[PDB]
Amino acid sequence: FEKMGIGGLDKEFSDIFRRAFASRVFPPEIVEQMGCKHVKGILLYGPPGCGKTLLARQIGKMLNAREPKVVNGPEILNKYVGESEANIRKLFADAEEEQRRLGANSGLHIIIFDEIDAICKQRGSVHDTVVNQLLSKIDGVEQLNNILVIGMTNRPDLIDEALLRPGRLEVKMEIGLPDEKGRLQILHIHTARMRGHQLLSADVDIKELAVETKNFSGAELEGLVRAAQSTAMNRHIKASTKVEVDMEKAESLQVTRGDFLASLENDIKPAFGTNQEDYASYIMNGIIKWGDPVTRVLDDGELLVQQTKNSDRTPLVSVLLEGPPHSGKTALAAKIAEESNFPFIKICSPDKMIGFSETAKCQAMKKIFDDAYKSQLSCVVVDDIERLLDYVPIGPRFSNLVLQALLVLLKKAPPQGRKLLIIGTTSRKDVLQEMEMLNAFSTTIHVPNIATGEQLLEALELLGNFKDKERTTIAQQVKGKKVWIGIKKLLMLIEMSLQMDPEYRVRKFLALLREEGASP
Amino acid sequence: DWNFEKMGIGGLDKEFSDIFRRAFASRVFPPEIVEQMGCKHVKGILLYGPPGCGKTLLARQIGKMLNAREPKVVNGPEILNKYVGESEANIRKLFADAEEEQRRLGANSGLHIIIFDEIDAICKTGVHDTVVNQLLSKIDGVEQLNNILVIGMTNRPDLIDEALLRPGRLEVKMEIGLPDEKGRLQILHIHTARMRGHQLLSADVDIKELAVETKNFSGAELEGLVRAAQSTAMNRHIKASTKVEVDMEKAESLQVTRGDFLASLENDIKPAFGTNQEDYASYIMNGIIKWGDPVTRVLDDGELLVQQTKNSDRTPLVSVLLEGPPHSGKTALAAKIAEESNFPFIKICSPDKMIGFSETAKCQAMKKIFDDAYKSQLSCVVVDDIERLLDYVPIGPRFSNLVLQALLVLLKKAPPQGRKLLIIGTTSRKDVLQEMEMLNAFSTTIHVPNIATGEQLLEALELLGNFKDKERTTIAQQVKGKKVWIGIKKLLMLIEMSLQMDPEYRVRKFLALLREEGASP
Amino acid sequence: QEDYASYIMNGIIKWGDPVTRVLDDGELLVQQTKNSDRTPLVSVLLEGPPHSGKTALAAKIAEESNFPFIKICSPDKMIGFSETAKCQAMKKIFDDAYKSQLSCVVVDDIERLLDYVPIGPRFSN
Ligand SMILES: Nc1ncnc2c1ncn2[C@@H]1O[C@H](COP(=O)(O)OP(=O)(O)OP(=O)(O)O)[C@@H](O)[C@H]1O
Ligand SMILES: Nc1ncnc2c1ncn2[C@@H]1O[C@H](COP(=O)(O)OP(=O)(O)OP(=O)(O)O)[C@@H](O)[C@H]1O
Ligand SMILES: Nc1ncnc2c1ncn2[C@@H]1O[C@H](COP(=O)(O)OP(=O)(O)OP(=O)(O)O)[C@@H](O)[C@H]1O
Ligand SMILES: Nc1ncnc2c1ncn2[C@@H]1O[C@H](COP(=O)(O)OP(=O)(O)OP(=O)(O)O)[C@@H](O)[C@H]1O
Ligand SMILES: Nc1ncnc2c1ncn2[C@@H]1O[C@H](COP(=O)(O)OP(=O)(O)O)[C@@H](O)[C@H]1O
Repeated sequence: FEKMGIGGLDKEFSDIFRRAFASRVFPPEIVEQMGCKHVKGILLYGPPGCGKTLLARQIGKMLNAREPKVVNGPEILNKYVGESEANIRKLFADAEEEQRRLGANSGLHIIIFDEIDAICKQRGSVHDTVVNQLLSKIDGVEQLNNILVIGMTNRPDLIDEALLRPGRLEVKMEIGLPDEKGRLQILHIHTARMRGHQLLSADVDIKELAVETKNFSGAELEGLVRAAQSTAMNRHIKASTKVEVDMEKAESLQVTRGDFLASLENDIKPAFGTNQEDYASYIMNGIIKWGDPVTRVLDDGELLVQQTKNSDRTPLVSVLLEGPPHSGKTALAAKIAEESNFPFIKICSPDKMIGFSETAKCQAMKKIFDDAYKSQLSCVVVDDIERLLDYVPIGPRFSNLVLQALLVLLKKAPPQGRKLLIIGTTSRKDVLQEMEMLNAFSTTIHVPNIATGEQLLEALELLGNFKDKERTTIAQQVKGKKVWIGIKKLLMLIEMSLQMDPEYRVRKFLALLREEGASP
Repeated sequence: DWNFEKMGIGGLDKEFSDIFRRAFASRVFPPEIVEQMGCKHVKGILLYGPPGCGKTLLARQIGKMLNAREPKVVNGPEILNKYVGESEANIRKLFADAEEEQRRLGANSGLHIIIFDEIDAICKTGVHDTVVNQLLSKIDGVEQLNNILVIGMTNRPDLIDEALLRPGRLEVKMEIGLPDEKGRLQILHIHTARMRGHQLLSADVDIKELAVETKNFSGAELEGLVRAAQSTAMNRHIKASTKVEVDMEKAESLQVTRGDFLASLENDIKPAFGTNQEDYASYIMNGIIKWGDPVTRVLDDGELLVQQTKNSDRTPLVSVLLEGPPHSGKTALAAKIAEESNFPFIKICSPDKMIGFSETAKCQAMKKIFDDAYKSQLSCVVVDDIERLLDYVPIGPRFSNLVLQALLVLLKKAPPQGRKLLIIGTTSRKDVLQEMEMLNAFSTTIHVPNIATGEQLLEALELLGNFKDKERTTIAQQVKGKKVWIGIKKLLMLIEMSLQMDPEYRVRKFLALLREEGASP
Repeated sequence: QEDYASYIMNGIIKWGDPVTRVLDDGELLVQQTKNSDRTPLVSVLLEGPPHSGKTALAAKIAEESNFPFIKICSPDKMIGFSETAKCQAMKKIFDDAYKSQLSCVVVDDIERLLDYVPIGPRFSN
């Protein structure tokens, strides 16, 4: 990476050079005396968009190798019986034909294979013949000494065992997310062109931009720069169409300047970063304090967050919130997850799986947990543990496969020294206990309802929407009667009651409240 | 001109503004501005949309507008030839002028505009893929070009090959949306300017009335309607059709009467989609009669809840349930409430259209309906006979789980952004729904009562219209001093059945049938 | 070597006699299976109250056996599998122990493999 200039995988490339390229830098006479052979392939897996192609391009260029070739995943698979092995054989055919002309002078024809998962046969849950031909061409009755295979993937656990035996693809490597220095380096390579012509502004602080970004991948920063320049062009056009003063201010306005900040929070939506639209959808009207239970729940959540942050013996921590229906459990869980300031946070709600079968839901949950396993910190929030299972009181009836997928994923530990936090939300804890799911968790929390008349009056006053005389009359009417109302139901009832003529407003609200239940 | 209406087309103005912003903005600035830092010159445009929505005219008018050479237009897959290599030679022949201009005039080269009619035909086995690769190499190969513009038009956007959709080859994609009411007004105005010029049109035709009546029409459909009305008007002159032809030339005086247009549109053209009719007269038939107080209360409650969902802020989702005993007239009331709502998007999902579909098909259809409702700004959807939507049988009991789960999840999914919604459901087995734990999802419920008192029965019978004072008095002699329990639909069926006897036995048969149907809860 | 390190985390604590008794029984079983000739196949079942450390003891015994072939068949590697896939995987894992002079296969969490659930009951036949 000294010659490449691009930074981010210097240690990885040094290690890979040691692993394989050590044989390419040595007295050739001792190399001949070696009597050994060279490798036949390698593998590279990691998060998407981490520049797994630039690595191959630069490494191939470094050793003065022939032109590379790129093959995508869904480039071979076809429904026809005999139209899959054709491309696999064709790719090796060109190397085979030229082997005769040189024989011993043949140079390495470095190539790139992308998304090996497409042809791999490991879908136990793509045919089972393409990989046989691939392995045979890689090695068979005849051995080819002028080939090399470089692969790419994001699901390393789905590759077949036969494709990693010592005869072929006997090495592996991983590509990880960069840190602040990596983001600084990336921002120094996708923006130097603007600096060359003095388009950038001195006010743009690269360190501030790097600090603001948390888990941006390689493509995210380039996209942010592109959007920032687009916004600068839009501002320039707005100024031009607004008023004409100089006719040379266009060049000065072409400067990106401080639009990077706006582009950060408006033009880029990282997949591994925090999401604001989920908060907007779930915590809609905002948290309004009306009692001590909210404070108790928040304190417990903060304590659990601290415990998971500062633990070494227990990398896995799981909590569970429960309460009566319409008590507002989702919002509190969303708030707790948000206020953790973790890098990775996702919500696996069931509203995104309308009409799916059991297998699709299992795959979705597995994918979400696999993504969570990557970052150095994670906080997954399972929304409804009673709608994923498809539970109906009649019967009873439910799905066993999802139950198992959940029961096994609440005890697995991350790899090496990574962390994780699993939050849950339910309303029928009794059936969960009946199903033996109540012991897999580590702690339980409660969320009570508005139960006291004074609490209801205080909550209504905080919400306002009623005048002094009306509120006093309401307080007079409630007296010592029983109160068992829900927050969501409370808001809905208030809104419905406030929809008629001003003369009859308290009357209808009181009638609806009384008609409702008054006991657990 | 930038009016976008000086041409012979209209309806899509915002898209015209967007294409003007994104296409010709760079060219307007002098070359000094471009040379300062350069720009991504665009040489790719694709157009699509509902079939026959005026896509072809946009390309022609855009080509005529720009001050450049005449664009080349190819009518579909005319490139293919019997021999080998002819297709590649033909496709190469198109770019010769561009290469010559790039070589000679360099940067200061006149723009080249290329029209591809039915690009989907050629781009989507050896010949076809070779031609596709040749096009891909020519458009973006070793030597770049910046004096070419290629525009393709299709009606199947999902068939265009992925390799051709990458940036740098097809950068601007346009969808031709349905014309609005103002677009329809403009279409009608420009489709009859000739007659007004010669003032041969009858004053009985109100263009605004046609615009209001017409809904979900393409421009070609409007033109066909106009021509069908023209033919209907012309028929009035010709007289002989079975014998040798003879025409009433002397009559002349050609006029376009409203009756001709109405008759033509009645049985000549019908829109492919957007036909929300034939159900507002099918589900609600025989009208709504005021046989007692309850109907007024139900209608008032429906109107109040509709108003609530109209102008609320923190309640973007409202649901109602109309329960009651069978044959009580539930579907008719729901249809009437929906009609009186008067919303942009309305649709009724009923099982009559899913006779034989399995669980997955029902789930997919419901999801499609609800997504369509999601799209528009605000809408009200209704569902009828839930117990039939999820096949239910008392024995066992037996039912389906996929449909129940899909329905349960879809009554609490907030609509995108600030849009609104309204859901109304119907059923007659409230107990089962409550036991399934679905009644807690619905927000409020209403009751639809039966005909209980004899006075109500007499009022309904008089309002419907039948029997007479003497027969009515005889009926009241026995029915007034008692209690009754019957539904309106059953009452209509019984009246119709008993009306088929002899004059002196109708009343006795009706009373016997009423005694047969007598019961109570 | 990674399996033993992963399944055993905080080592073994000698907090009583039962640990020694269990380890002695395991050693006796290992000796019997290595020496005898009329009983080439042996089996043993470990059970107890939940959260008592059974898998750890099984792994420790297996590592102390000093056999040439050792393997562990856990369920967490089979998330989302169907019944046929599980049967094929288990058969493959077992069929690799017939091609060596000695073997020791550990099957753990049987109740999870069979897909048990108190309601019903339900499981894979
Ligand atoms: N102090 C509060 N605690 C909880 N929720 C509150 C509070 N103040 C306001 N809310 C509102 O409560 C709503 C959260 O309830 P939510 O819609 O998530 O119900 P829920 O508990 O998931 O119920 P169910 O799953 O039965 O529908 C949010 O709209 C939030 O605005
Ligand atoms: N939205 C519209 N506004 C105005 N006129 C329209 C519209 N849609 C269609 N038309 C009319 O349609 C007629 C021709 O339509 P169109 O351009 O689709 O024809 P075409 O070339 O046969 O189409 P296609 O390529 O889809 O087969 C023109 O008279 C045009 O006035
Ligand atoms: N005020 C009214 N309300 C309802 N129906 C009325 C009224 N006046 C007359 N009718 C007649 O009663 C009919 C009721 O039939 P409808 O199919 O709507 O009942 P329904 O309860 O849906 O039947 P089912 O539930 O068994 O399908 C109306 O279609 C109409 O013919
Ligand atoms: N003497 C011991 N016997 C057993 N486990 C011990 C002993 N000393 C320490 N441990 C700890 O026991 C833990 C292993 O117990 P583990 O939770 O796997 O038990 P289990 O019975 O297999 O559980 P599960 O029922 O959840 O499958 C390891 O962390 C190890 O540190
Ligand atoms: N470590 C890195 N340093 C500089 N640029 C990077 C890096 N990783 C990714 N990029 C940028 O991301 C863009 C696309 O990366 P790509 O090769 O698609 O990643 P992947 O191999 O994961 O698909 C490239 O143009 C490259 O400039």
